[PDB]
Amino acid sequence: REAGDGAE
Amino acid sequence: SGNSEADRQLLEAAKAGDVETVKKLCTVQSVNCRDIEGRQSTPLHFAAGYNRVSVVEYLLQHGADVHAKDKGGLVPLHNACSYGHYEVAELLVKHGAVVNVADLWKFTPLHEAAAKGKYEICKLLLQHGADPTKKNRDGNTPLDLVKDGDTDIQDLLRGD
Ligand SMILES: *Cn1cc(CCCc2cn(C*)nn2)nn1
Repeated sequence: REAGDGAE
Repeated sequence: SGNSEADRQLLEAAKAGDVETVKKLCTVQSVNCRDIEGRQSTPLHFAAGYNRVSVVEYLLQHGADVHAKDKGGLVPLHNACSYGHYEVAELLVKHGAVVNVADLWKFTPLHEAAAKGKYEICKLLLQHGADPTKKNRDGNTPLDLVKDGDTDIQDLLRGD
């Protein structure tokens, strides 16, 4: 399950 | 094409948080365009994931689609919750985002916020009826995804 676009 | 380069620059501006460039380039064609070479994200997905509050606010006021799904079924609210961006999550909910939306794996925004341990986002989602007992396709509820070490969030999701 790959992450959506963004960053913490 | 004219539209394709402009779409690209708009997606880039949304990721970068450059609201003046976003305003310059936002058209009916571009506002909900998809990032065809990536994961089919819209400008709003990018603005949400990268914590670009002013851009989110601009996009929401100019017709951006809060319900748009990326190739994995993620909506912008999922990106906000998985990356821990509270103001964005709040804005999206205030503009009609459905807190119980599920991606292709049946993960909801609360599964994401619970795993990340973000108190204020978990509270926002719970106050708008997010279900802490909903199983994803691993059989895990959002309460199950709370890190075992994270007692404060466990308590919050238990509710009652
Ligand atoms: C699914 N997924 C990917 C990531 C991190 C991707 C790289 C990154 C982005 N930002 C701000 N910091 N690191 N998390 N979840």
